[PDB]
Amino acid sequence: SGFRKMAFPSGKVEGCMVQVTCGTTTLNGLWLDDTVYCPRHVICTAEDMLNPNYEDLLIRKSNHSFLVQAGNVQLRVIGHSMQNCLLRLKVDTSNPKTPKYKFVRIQPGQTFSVLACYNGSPSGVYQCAMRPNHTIKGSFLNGSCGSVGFNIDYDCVSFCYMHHMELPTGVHAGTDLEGKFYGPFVDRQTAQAAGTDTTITLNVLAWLYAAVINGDRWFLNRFTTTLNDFNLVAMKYNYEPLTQDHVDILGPLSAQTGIAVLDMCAALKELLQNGMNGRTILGSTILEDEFTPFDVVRQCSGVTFQ
Amino acid sequence: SGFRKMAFPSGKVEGCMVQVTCGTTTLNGLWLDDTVYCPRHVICTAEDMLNPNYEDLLIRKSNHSFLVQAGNVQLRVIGHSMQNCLLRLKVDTSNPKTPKYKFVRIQPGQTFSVLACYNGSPSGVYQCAMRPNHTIKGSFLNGSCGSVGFNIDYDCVSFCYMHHMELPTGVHAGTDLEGKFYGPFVDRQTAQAAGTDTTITLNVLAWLYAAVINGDRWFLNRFTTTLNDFNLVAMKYNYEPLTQDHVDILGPLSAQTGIAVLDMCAALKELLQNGMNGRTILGSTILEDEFTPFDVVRQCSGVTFQ
Amino acid sequence: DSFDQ
Amino acid sequence: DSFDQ
Repeated sequence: SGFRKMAFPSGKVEGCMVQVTCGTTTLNGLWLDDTVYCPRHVICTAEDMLNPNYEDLLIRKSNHSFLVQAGNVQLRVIGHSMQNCLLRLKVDTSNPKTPKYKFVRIQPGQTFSVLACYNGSPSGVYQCAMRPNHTIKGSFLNGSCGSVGFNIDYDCVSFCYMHHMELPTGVHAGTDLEGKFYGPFVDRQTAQAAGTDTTITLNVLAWLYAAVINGDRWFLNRFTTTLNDFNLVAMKYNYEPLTQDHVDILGPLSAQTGIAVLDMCAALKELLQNGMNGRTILGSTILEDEFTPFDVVRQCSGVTFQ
Repeated sequence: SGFRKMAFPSGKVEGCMVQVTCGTTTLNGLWLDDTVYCPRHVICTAEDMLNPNYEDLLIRKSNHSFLVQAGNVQLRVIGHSMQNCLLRLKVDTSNPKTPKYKFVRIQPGQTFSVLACYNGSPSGVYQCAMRPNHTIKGSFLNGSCGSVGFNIDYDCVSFCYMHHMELPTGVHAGTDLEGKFYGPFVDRQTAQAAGTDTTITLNVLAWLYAAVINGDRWFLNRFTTTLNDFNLVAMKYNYEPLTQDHVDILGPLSAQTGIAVLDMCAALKELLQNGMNGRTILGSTILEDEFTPFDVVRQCSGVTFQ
Repeated sequence: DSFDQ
Repeated sequence: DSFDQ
C-alpha cells in the first residue's frame, strides 16, 4: 500500500553527466558514446544572452574553445556541430557507462524523472509532469542547465528533456534531445511568459482509480455522465477537455476496479462542485494531476483492495 | 527557484542491491564488500510468521540454504550470522561497486531517500520522513522487504533504513542497518498498530523559511511569541513541542532571511488559528512537514529573493 | 494484523 | 524577464 511521487532509479543517467565550460560559462552536458550534448547558450556571455545569433557566435569557436570534464578526467573535443538549441561535441573517448537508450519527445501530461545537476555533478532526483503550457514546475538554481529528464523501461533510458532556462513565474523551460523546445520558448533573454495552464484531467482520473485500487471509495456516487456534460463542467473548473482517447486509455484501470470511466467522471464532477468536504484521497487534500495512468499501473497493486 | 520533494541520486545504492531466496521466500538484500544484509524473516514460511523463534529457525539452515543473486550471477554463501532483526550472509565475492559508506540510525523528523526494489531489482526512488511514531508513509508492495533508505553526503552513502513490514494503516516499519527496529515494532505477525502521529514543527518552520527564501512572505505578521505560548497552541493542533534546540537549528535560516525564529513561530501560530485563507505557500494548500532545515539549505538558493 | 513484505 | 540557468 501507499502512493508517492516516485522517480526512476537514477544510476544509468548519473554515468552520463559531464561538465562543459566555454569561456566563462559552466553548465552540464550529456555523454552518450563519443558525443556530449549540452545547451547551446553555453557559448554566450551575459551581454550575448539578449539578442544572440548562434550561427555567428559558434563560428567564432574551435574544438578547443570547449572544455569537457568527466569526473576528474578531461575529455578532448574533436568535432562540434549545432542542432537546433543544443550543441553536439564529439570527444576522444566513448563513454564506457553508456546504457541502452533512446531519444523521445514527450507529450503534455506525460511524466518523467529529472536528475538535477551542478558542475557535471548529480545532486538530486524528482518526478514531474510536462504541463499543458509546456513548462515544468521543477527546482533548479543557476548552473542546472543541461540537467536531464528521462524514463526507464526495462534497461533502456528514454531521454525526453534537457533544461535551458527559467521563466518569471519560477517554472522551467527546455528542450527534447533533438534540441527542439517544448513550448513557444526561445533560446534568449526577452519578455517570455508561461501561457495559462490547465489541470490534467486524464491524470486526476488515473489517481482516483489508484485511490480505489488502494481501497478507498468514499468519493464515488450513483450517478453517470456523458462526456460532453462532463466537459461543460471541466471548462468551468479549468480542467482539460476529456476525449474518447482518454476514456480508452482508462480501460485497464476501469477493468481492475470495476468502475466505468464515465461513472468516475461523475465522481469527479461531484468532487469539483461540492469540494472534498475536509477529507483526503490517497493522503491529499487536493486533486492530484501528476500521475499518468501508466504511473498508477507501475506503482499500484495489480490486485484491488476490494 | 521552485521547491520539490527531492531524493538523492540512487546510483551508488543500485550497485548494492541483490536478491535473497530462502526456501520459498524471495526478498532484497544489501551487498557491501563481502557481506549481504537482509531481513531475517526471509527464513520464515507463512505458518512461521506468527510466533517465530528465529534462533530455532536459523539453526535449521546451512550456508547453502541461502541463494543470493547479483544481476544474473549467483553468489555463494560461505558464512551466516544473525544480528538483531537482520541476517548477515558472508559471500565468495567482494562487491566491486561498493561505495564509501556508513551505517547511521536516524532520529524522528529526519528525512532520507528510499530505493524501492523487487527481486533484487531497483524500481523507483522517493523521499520521505521518519515520522514521530517511527513509521514512514512509503509505497511498498509484497517483495519490497530489504529495500533500503539512505542519505548521501559528498561521496559517502549513509544507510539508515531497511524495510521489513507494513502496518494495518498502510504505513511502513523497519530497521536500521544494525537490524534494530525504529519504533516498538517486532519481527512477526500480530496485532501491531502505529501509535498516534504528530506534525513535525521544526520542519514546518524550515519550509516557511524556504517560502521566504524563494520570495514569498504573505503569511508573516507583526507579532512575536514566547516558546511556551507557542507550545500551548502547538498542543491544540497536534504539533510537536518546539524546543530551544530546534530554535538554534533554525539560526542559519533566520540569518539568511532576517526573520527571527520566534517571529516565524507567531507567523505559524497565526496560520494554525486562521487557516491559509485559500492561498498557497511554495505551491501547497497545507503546511508541509517533510523538509528538514538541512533539506532547505541544500535545495534553496544561498541568496534570498528580497 | 501486520504484514512482513 | 527570463533566465538561461
